[PDB]
Order: sequence, then C-alpha cells, then structure tokens
Amino acid sequence: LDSFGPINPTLNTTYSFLTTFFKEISEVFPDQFIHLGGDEVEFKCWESNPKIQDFMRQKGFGTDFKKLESFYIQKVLDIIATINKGSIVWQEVFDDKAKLAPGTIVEVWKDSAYPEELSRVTASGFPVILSAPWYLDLISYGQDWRKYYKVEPLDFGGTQKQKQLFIGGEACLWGEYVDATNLTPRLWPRASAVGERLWSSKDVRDMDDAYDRLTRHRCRMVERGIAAQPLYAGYCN
Amino acid sequence: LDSFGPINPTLNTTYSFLTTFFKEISEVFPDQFIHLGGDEVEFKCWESNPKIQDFMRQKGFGTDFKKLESFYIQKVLDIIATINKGSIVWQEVFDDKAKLAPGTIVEVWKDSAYPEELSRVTASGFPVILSAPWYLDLISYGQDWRKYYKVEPLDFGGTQKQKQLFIGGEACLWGEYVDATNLTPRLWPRASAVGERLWSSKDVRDMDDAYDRLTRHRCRMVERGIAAQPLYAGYCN
Amino acid sequence: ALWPLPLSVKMTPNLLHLAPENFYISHSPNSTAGPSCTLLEEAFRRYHGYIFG
Amino acid sequence: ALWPLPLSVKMTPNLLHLAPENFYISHSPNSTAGPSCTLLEEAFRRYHGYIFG
Amino acid sequence: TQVQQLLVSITLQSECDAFPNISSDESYTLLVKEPVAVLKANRVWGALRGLETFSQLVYQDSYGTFTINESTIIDSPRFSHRGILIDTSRHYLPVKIILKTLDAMAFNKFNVLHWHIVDDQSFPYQSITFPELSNKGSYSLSHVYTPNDVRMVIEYARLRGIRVLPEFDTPGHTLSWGKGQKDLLTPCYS
Amino acid sequence: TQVQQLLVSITLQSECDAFPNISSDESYTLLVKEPVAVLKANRVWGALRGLETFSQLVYQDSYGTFTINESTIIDSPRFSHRGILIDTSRHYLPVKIILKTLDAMAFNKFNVLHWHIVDDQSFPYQSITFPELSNKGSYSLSHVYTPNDVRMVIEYARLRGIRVLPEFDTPGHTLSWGKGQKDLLTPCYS
Ligand SMILES: *[C@@H]1O[C@H](CO)[C@@H](O[C@@H]2O[C@H](CO)[C@@H](O)[C@H](O)[C@H]2NC(C)=O)[C@H](O)[C@H]1NC(C)=O
Ligand SMILES: *[C@@H]1O[C@H](CO)[C@@H](O[C@@H]2O[C@H](CO)[C@@H](O)[C@H](O)[C@H]2NC(C)=O)[C@H](O)[C@H]1NC(C)=O
Ligand SMILES: CC1=N[C@@H]2[C@@H](O)[C@H](O)[C@@H](CO)O[C@@H]2S1
Ligand SMILES: CC1=N[C@@H]2[C@@H](O)[C@H](O)[C@@H](CO)O[C@@H]2S1
Repeated sequence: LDSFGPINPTLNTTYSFLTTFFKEISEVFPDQFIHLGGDEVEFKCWESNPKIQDFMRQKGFGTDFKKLESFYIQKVLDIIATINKGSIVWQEVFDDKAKLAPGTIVEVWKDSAYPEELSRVTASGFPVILSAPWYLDLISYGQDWRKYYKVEPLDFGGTQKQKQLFIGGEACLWGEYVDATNLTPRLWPRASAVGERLWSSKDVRDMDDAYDRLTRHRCRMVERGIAAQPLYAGYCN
Repeated sequence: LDSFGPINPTLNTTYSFLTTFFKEISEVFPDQFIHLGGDEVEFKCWESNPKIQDFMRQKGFGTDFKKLESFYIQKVLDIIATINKGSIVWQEVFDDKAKLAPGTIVEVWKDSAYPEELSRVTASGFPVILSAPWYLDLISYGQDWRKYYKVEPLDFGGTQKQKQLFIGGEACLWGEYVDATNLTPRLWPRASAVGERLWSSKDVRDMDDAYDRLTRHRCRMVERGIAAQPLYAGYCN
Repeated sequence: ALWPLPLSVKMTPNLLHLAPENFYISHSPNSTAGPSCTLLEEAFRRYHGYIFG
Repeated sequence: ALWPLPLSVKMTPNLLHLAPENFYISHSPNSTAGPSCTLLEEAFRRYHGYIFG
Repeated sequence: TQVQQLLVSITLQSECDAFPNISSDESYTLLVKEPVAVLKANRVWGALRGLETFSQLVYQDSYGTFTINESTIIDSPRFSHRGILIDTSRHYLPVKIILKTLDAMAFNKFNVLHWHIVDDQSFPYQSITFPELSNKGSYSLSHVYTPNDVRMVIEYARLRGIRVLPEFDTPGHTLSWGKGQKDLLTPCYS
Repeated sequence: TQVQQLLVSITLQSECDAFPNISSDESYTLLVKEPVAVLKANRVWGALRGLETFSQLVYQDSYGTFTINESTIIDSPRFSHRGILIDTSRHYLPVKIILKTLDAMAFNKFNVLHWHIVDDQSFPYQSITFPELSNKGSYSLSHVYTPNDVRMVIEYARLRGIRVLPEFDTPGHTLSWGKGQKDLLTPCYS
C-alpha cells in the first residue's frame, strides 16, 4: 500500500551494509549494548514482493513471514556478537520465535498482558527490561505520575531465578508529538516516578509521602534550570 | 467535611463587601462584562450550618439549597446592574432556576448533553457562550486539535432566533496542572483549532487542508517566540 | 498558510517583492486615524518586525 | 526532600551550618581518586553550585 | 514587481482610544497590489486583524526573497466572542507569560482573555479597597497582581484588540477570599 | 555547628576514566557530621549518586541560613538498568536539550539514555562510512548529529554516570535509511 517497506532481508548487500555500518557503531558508542530494535515489522510489503516470495520457498518458510524476520534478525545478532557487543531487542523478536543467543536482553513494551510476557522471557532464560507501563508519550489528564509510581515491576509469575533476570526498566518518551518546545515539561517530573520505583525499595510506596517529596524535588529541578511541570495546584519557593 | 465552605449568603456584611468590592472591579476593568462565576457550589456546608438552616425556613426555601444559591446570585447580579455592567455566568446559575435579567450571558461548560443546554438557554432568550468541548486542560494522546476543530457549535436544536443568541466560545486552560513551565506548549496550537472554528466559515472543515496550514502556522508562532508544540512528526524552516 | 482562513481569498499568480528597509506601513490620507493613533502606530511597527524579522 | 528515597536514612535533630565561600568538596587522602580524576573534579564543582546557587 | 507601501485606511470613527467590546467591528478588506497595497477597515479592530493576515501572506522564497502574491481578501468573524480562559489561582502566572499569551491570541485572532484571576487555592488580585484579600490570600507576596500589573495587561490586550474579561467567581471557589475577609465564608460543622 | 568539608573516599579502583556498564557499582554511604562530612563509595559511580543526595539534604532556613541535619545514609539501587528513551527521528532534538535531559537524569539517578536516534521520518545520525544516510535522510542539514555531537553527548553522559545506549532500529522503522542506501529497502508493489 506504501512505496517502500522494511529492509530487504534476502540480499547479500543488506548484510554487507549492516556489517560495515554496525562495525562503525561498535567504535562510536562505547556501551557494551546496542539496541537492534525489531519492533512492528510489516509483512504486507514482503508478502507482495515476487523476489521475496521466491526466497521464501528457497528455504521452506512457506507463508510464515515471522521466519523471514527471524532469519534477518539472527544475522544481525550474529554481526553484533562478532564485534563483541551485547544486543537488546524489542519483545517481537522473542515473540516471533527467533533464536537468541544467551545474554540477549529483551525489552518488554506491549501493555497487553505484560507480566505474562515477563514470565515467558525470563522462563526462557533471558534478561528483561520493562517499558510497557511507562509510556510517557501517552499523556492523559491529572496525576498520572501515580500510576507510573504504583507499578511494582516484579509482580509477575515466576521463580526467584526468573526475577533475578529482571534487570530494570525505561521510561519512554516517543517523539511523534514531542520536540524542544515541549519535551522537558512532558518528561519531568513524570519520569521521576519511574526513577524512584527503579532506585528505591519495593516497599517505598506511601502516596502522601511521595507527593510531599516529589513536589519539593520538582521545585528543585526548576531551581536548577529544568522546567519540570507541576504535580497539582501550588507554588515553589 | 472541610473547614470552610462557600460565601455565606445570609449575612448583610457579605453583600456590603461584594458591593464595595465589585464597584472597585467596575472601575479597574473597563470591559462591559464581569464574569460572576457560580459554578460547582457545594451545599453540604450550608446544609450543616444552623444559622443557614434558620435563614432557610425564614423565607420558605425548605431543604432546596438551589433557592439559596439563586437568592445569593440574584443579589450579586443586581449589584452588577446597579454599576452598569453586564454579567456572565456559568450554566449552573441558569440550571438551578435563578432569575436572570435579559442580557445575562450564560457560559455552557458541562460536556454532558451540551447541545440541549444550548437549546434551553437560547429558548429562554439568553445569549450563550460555549466552552464545553474545548477544555484544553483535559489533555490526551495524539492529534486532539482535530476533535476541537471538528466541533460545529450551531449543531443544536433551535430556531434561527436561538442560533442568533449563540455569540461565541472560549477555549479553557484551567490551572490545576498548568504553570509557566508548561502553559504555552499546552495552549498552542491546540487553541488555534478553536480560533479557526470561531473565526472562519462553518463550511471550512477540510482536515488535510487544516493540517497543512496549521503546521505552517504553528511554525510561524515558533518563529515569533511562542513555543507552540508540534502537530505530528516533522520540522520547521 | 493563512490561519484562521479568511472569509474570502482571491489570489493571482503575479508575484511581487518587498524590500525591508524600503517598505513602510502608513496611514492612507483619507483615513480617520493618523500618527496620534498609538494603537495603529505600535501595530505598524511590530508587524514590520514580524514580516521581516 | 530526598528523591529517590535512599535505601536507609538515619538523621539526628542536630543542625549544622555551611558557609559557601568556606565549604569545599575534596578527595579524602586514603581515596583511590585524586585531582587527576576529571569526573570527580567536575562533579565537585557543579554540586558546589547546586548546593549554594 | 515592488510593493513599496501598505496603506491603512480606517473609514469610520477609528475607536483608536477606546476599549473593544462585544459588538466591535472587526471586518476588513486587503488589496495586495503594486506599488501600494491597501488595508481598509471600518475601525481599528478590523485593521489589526488585517495586519495579521497581511503578515501571513508574505513569505521568503528559496533564495531569501521576500514575496507576496497579488490578492484580494474580504474577511470578518463568524462569532464575536472568541476567548481563551487562563487560571492564575491554581498557579500564579507571571505577567510576562500573560503578555505572551496575548501575542499568541492576536496571531490567532482571539479577542477575549477570560481571566479566571482568583479561586480556592490563592487570591493574587491586589485590591485597593481590600488590601488583606491578597496579603493573606496570595501564595506569597511575589505571587500578586498589582494595580499596575492589571493595567499593563489591560493596555497590552487593548493594543491587540483584545477584551480583558475578569472572573471573580462566587459563591463557590472562594476559599482564598476567607483568609483576608473575615466572616465572609461559611464555617463547616465537620 | 559547622560542616567545613565534604570528604569523598573511593575505596576500590575508581573507574574514573572508564565508561559505566550494567554491573557498575553505584552503592555509597554518606556520613554528615561536623567538622568533616564523608561520602564513601566503592567506585566513582556511587560517589556521583551520593553527591546528588548530599545536595538534597542541604536547605536554607527561614533566614537564609544554609543548614543540614547530622545523618547517615546507606544507599544502593534496586535495579541497575534505569533508562529514559528519547526519540530524535520523529523530531530532531538540539544537542542542548539532550544535555539538559542528562542533567535531569542525574538529579533523578537515571543511568541509561536510550537514544532512539533514527526511525522512518528522518535519519540525523551522520555516518562517516556512509555519508549519504544523513545527507539524504535527515530533515535538513542542520538536523544532523555530527561525530562530535555524538562524542559530546557520550562524554557529558559519562561524567554523570550515564550510559548512552544507541538504538538503530531494523528491519522495520527504516524508511529514512532508504534515501541514502539504495537497494536496502523492499519496494512495495501497491
Ligand atoms: C502565487 O503565485 C505563484 C507564482 O505564480 C503561484 O504559483 C505557481 O502557479 C503557477 C500557475 O498556477 C504554476 O505553474 C507554478 O508551478 C506555481 N509555483 C511556481 C514556483 O511558480 C501560486 O499558486 C500563487 N498563489 C495562489 C494560491 O494563487
Ligand atoms: C533535623 O533537625 C531538625 C532540628 O532539630 C528537626 O526538627 C525539629 O525536630 C524537633 C524534635 O524532633 C522538634 O521539636 C521541632 O519542632 C522540629 N523543627 C524545628 C524547627 O526544630 C528535624 O526533624 C530533623 N530531621 C529529621 C528528619 O530527623
Ligand atoms: C517499541 C515501540 N515501537 C513503537 C514506536 O515506534 C512508537 O513511537 C511508540 C509510540 O508510543 O509506540 C511503539 S513503542
Ligand atoms: C466552570 C468550571 N469549573 C470547574 C473548574 O473549577 C475546574 O478548574 C475545571 C477543570 O477542568 O473544571 C470545571 S470548568
């Protein structure tokens, strides 16, 4: 329906480009991990392409484009492993049955049944990062800092071993409706709710006390040049 | 349940204070109209007060505190009329059956069945202002400028005469969650949707064309020092 | 890129140019307003800045 | 007004005062870091500004 | 090729020194032609709207050249009350951000600033006859609008053809009024 | 009464010149006492967190007097990956607002900037080996992150104990990649 779709995973020029490209990235960014993405891959374009249809039957993927996605992603993960970096991946890569090397971090972003996603990912042995309940781009009326604060990330089903695989989370501010004019007030102090939940003890959840310290903290951010938005009616100083 | 409730409408000191006060307001603000409010008056405090209970039976208001509210508001409207200014009032004053002098503008803010509110107000002879569908403090994800833009304010039931009583509207940015750090991006360009709907012709409603001109207009606001937020992905210049 | 869209807009393909230091906004001689009109004078000056700035 | 709330906080009622032009943040003599540590030196200086500014 | 001048013609008594009101005439016509463009309006209010529109017609081409198309615009508003409500009680807004809002309102042809100046949480309006309303009801002494702050906002608004509609909400929404005016509010038994 | 000094003691190899990673030790203890307060941490990363906490304990009383309570704090994070995702493809974000975000992250003890640097709408990452990715994929030439912009963000982040986690999303979310890399994207028949 569009003009161009996803990266063409059947061409050797693709993987040759990605090799050279990711090698540059392994040098520019010193962090051990590179996020390869893998979210929301559309198959309609691959399905409608004759050369891809040919490639699909060449190795028995039938009409299952999850296998072509897996095939693509496995080659990229292998490129990351060869340059001695770790890989992070959005949950779709795990859900669509790609073969991930041990160590691969899976970032859980889909808000539907996310605890059960956490169980599945951890049960399969993989380290997990949670972002699903902390989509700060999804704005709403009122004190939504509380709903982010009330999340207890380890309330999913699993053994201690699985819960040890939960390494943390991220508060996400996607950019469709965000730029320099509105980023800071949208981000802070709503992201401060997630920061306490990820830093402080599990049992730190008194809402009144959280409100008391966060308004004062927010005023502190403002004093330091961060235009963090209010929690409710009031003033600073 | 609280410590203090609404203004005490049974005391002569109240109306003597309001007289002196509103006289000052009639001098400070040159506009013909003064908005007297009258929204969300709580009766529990009046109901729980013995002196008010006494006053209630003194002129047969029974247990109907709408009559005490009406009694209060009518005295304030009379003060405004005596200083030769017009009055504007939130819909509750009209809904709770207060006697309004001809000319009194009624501002319709309740989002439930607002067209039928417009019909009632206009059918009774009063000029009306609409704010109900344009609560800009009620933020939500995405292109909510469109829902404000798609409002056709004269789609309520009534004769031409009633529709001539509809004098306009207001986009409201209530302050519970708004201060200097976030007012401008929240307000603009979402309020620009309401501005076109209130300025331009009724039949100006092509969404694609509105999107085209509003992104460019929004970029214009930014160039002129107004940090208006984006409509969608893109850039300026 | 008009906002709000004016009631009636009729344009030609003929382009005309403006020179910032040789473009003035002034009172037409038949007008009821003149230099005494602070409101119009301030508007002339700030719109000059908006057009060119 | 701590955010995030630290794991363990124990305070006394004893108040102490600080003098901006007579308060320094420095390396303890037993530390593995010293003046060579740009990261700690820059942090010392900017937190001095945050505490007093 | 050159537009050397934009001439502005007010046809009737200008209303230059007056405050705008509900029935103010905001109609205008704009004739863009060479060498002199003409903005014609019954009153000052329409000329202000027309200046905004003229500025939206001028653009710079790919080489930086200031350009405008020959054109004719006839314009007048569908409704005469076009408002923005701001609330300076739930949070104090500095005068500067109110002035900026008025600038943005002008760019959008809004003509009413509905100033919800006081409410339960704070009373920043400094009253001359009742000094204790703000002295005890404001968030602090730097969260107040002086008589001069109020005049400045009114004048700034008038210069853009904007009416300042004050709201002093009663009988509800008045908790801050009780700090400075004793015996005004009803005490709650509970 | 006077705290004259805050002494900072790093116990193990400081990691002063290193980049932080998932297992970095961010624990510390803070002893506030007179005349010398002490911040102790295994590494640099914990000292940075402890400096933030120390600053949150100092306050000014009603007369402007800088005050702090005698106290002891033991602290270490519940989880080690504490991230903020920013998206600079849907809109370009100037380097300055990324640096400000890192400052706010430090004040909140966040330790990962998840930089969703590219996506469908634009490709601001300037690649040395593939110059056409940004030259054709960026919104414009001033909406690009140079190698030096990238280094600056990485260094600025490191100085606050923040890891910069780059995301170069594939195979979906890659429309901007196709402008500069020919034959990479799948053409759609329809
Ligand atoms: C304003 O004038 C310009 C320039 O003539 C108009 O633009 C062009 O229109 C002509 C004929 O309609 C086309 O051949 C060109 O492709 C257009 N652009 C260029 C670069 O010349 C423009 O349409 C006019 N504005 C309006 C709305 O009438
Ligand atoms: C920090 O020290 C102050 C000052 O001693 C503490 O505040 C006072 O606590 C005492 C006894 O607990 C009370 O009598 C006072 O009313 C409190 N305030 C004043 C003005 O002295 C404060 O509690 C200490 N901080 C903590 C959390 O321990
Ligand atoms: C992972 C994800 N991929 C999508 C992003 O491309 C969007 O920007 C975001 C907006 O909420 O939603 C999901 S989260
Ligand atoms: C009239 C109105 N009275 C109320 C206000 O006090 C609130 O601030 C506003 C918030 O949406 O809601 C209604 S609108």
